[PDB]
Amino acid sequence: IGVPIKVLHEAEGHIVTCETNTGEVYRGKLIEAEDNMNCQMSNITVTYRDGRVAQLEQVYIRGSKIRFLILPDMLKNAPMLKS
Amino acid sequence: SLPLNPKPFLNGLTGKPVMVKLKWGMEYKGYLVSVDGYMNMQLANTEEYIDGALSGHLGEVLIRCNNVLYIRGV
Amino acid sequence: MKLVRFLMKLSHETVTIELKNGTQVHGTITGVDVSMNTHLKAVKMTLKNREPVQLETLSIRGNNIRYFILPDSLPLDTLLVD
Amino acid sequence: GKSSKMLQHIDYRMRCILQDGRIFIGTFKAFDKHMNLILCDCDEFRKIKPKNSKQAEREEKRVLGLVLLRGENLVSMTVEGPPPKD
Amino acid sequence: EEEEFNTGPLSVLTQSVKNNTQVLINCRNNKKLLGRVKAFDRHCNMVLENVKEMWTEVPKSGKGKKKSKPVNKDRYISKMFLRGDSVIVVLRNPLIA
Amino acid sequence: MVQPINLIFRYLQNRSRIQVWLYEQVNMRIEGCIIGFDEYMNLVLDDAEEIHSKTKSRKQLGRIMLKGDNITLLQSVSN
Amino acid sequence: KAHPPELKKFMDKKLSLKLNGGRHVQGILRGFDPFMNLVIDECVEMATSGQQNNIGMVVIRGNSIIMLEALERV
RNA sequence: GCCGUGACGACUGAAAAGUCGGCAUUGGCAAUUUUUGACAGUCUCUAUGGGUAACCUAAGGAGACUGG
Repeated sequence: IGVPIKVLHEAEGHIVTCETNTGEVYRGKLIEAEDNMNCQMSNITVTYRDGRVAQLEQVYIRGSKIRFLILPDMLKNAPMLKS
Repeated sequence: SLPLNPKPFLNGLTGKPVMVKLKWGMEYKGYLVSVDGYMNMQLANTEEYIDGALSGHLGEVLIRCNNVLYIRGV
Repeated sequence: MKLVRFLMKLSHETVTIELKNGTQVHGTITGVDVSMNTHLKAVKMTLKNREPVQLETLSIRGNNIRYFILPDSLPLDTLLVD
Repeated sequence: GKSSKMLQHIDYRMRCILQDGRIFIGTFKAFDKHMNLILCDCDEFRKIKPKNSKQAEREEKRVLGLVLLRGENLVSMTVEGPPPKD
Repeated sequence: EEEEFNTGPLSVLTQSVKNNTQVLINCRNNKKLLGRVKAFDRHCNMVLENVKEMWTEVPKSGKGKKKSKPVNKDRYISKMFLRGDSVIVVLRNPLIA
Repeated sequence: MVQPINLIFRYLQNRSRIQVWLYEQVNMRIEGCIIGFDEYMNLVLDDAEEIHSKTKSRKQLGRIMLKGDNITLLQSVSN
Repeated sequence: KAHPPELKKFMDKKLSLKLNGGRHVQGILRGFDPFMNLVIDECVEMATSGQQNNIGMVVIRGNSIIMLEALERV
């Protein structure tokens, strides 16, 4: 199991931002993160490629179709500075 | 038929005239010499049909599996 | 057989690599690993439709490689022995 | 042999190129098998990577912060600057 | 495994290495590589010799008004390594002859 | 709970005519009667057709083996 | 490993499915496997025109699933 | 680099089996979430750019279409 994956699981319960492979941007609370990067989130704000926003209560995005995630800076400190 | 699977179908079609469509829209008609586990494909006396029209007569040809959309007997 | 093993032997050679995204990379191989992830030094890299940039070091994810252009001098028959 | 080629650049500031052609510059803190990357104090650039462009060096820069990038979408990395001491 | 390289579709590559014969490789980059197979593997990675690379291009609106006419191009590459994912098709022929 | 593979096994048994959505190609879809299939979702289709959504034109294929790579979606059609 | 997607929470709920190709459908989750292939019942294609057409019970390959959104509360 | 396999050993379980440490190598690693590609190609819009006007240009940024 990968070091970044452990840090992702650490962000469960925090507000995170997710960009898909298609560039839609989803911001809200990370409920569950699976090993393969599958992501369950809640109370989302989505910002499309045209710039428009929307609001969603509940979402789930497949890991493969995620380009990246932004996590809090609350995580940066520890414990993974060992590596 | 009583369940006719991918693998046997293709094996029945070896020794036969086939045409393969690729994802990219090219088409290749020829005698299917063989296929392998990953579904890579070997044609003889291959012909190329692009826009459904005879383009090039090519001979013996390997097609990488990931390129294949579908295969037809013909 | 496993041709990545062959590439792993090419440390300290200078090569030109063409990428899947069209980019052209000329530099000296410091390391190829099992995933064909390639590392170089003294690199002149030309993204398609730019003038070159020079980098002291560059690390390529293996899958993004189209092909390597090898030194004409390279003694392939030696390198193909295991 | 050594496995070091990634571990060497760890803690350093790194310029990472994405498959769409974006430029992510952050502090390289972690990686893995897939090359999923952990980038601290990370910004995104689109238009240029400056080599002292007399007009300006920075257009379409965005502050992101703590970034996890998936390796699928990574193309390449070069050393941008030394580690911040902190 | 050798049996599958020997008799399966990859026998095209196996036959080209043994006979030192030419093959044309249609390639994902819309380019074609014409040459001899020094080595190959499962993925169709190859080490190639005497490669003639051929492709086609356009001036791409040299006028400034979207006017160009197609242009063929080629170039010689003595020694090179091809990552096999870029393979579309590999052709064996009376080419070497 | 219905498992997706089983749905297919159902399609197979029923000999329902099937329409397949292909990957990253919207202007064409494929149709046919699933005779068999494998672990990779590769399908053997009978009396198959290319369906051009733009041209309203159908191309007749007969015996088809479609690689599963292309499968986006599987639906049934009354025809 | 060979993990399940954590989707039991979404079972028998109405969902909005974003697929590749800019394609969107809506329906009730009836099941899934480790590849994230889905069974969706009472499915409706939301055509880019805005028009919606009923396609019944269908299989969506997990490969081509970008995103799903619940239209219910879980 | 990743993961198996065979014994030996240790610790649990009613059992079925499960867990851990070291050793060994006769094993594999292109089939949906990463590394053996679904990518490839085309066109329109925009000056914060130049130009005396007429206007020309499109890096960057935005959109459309083809793959019969």
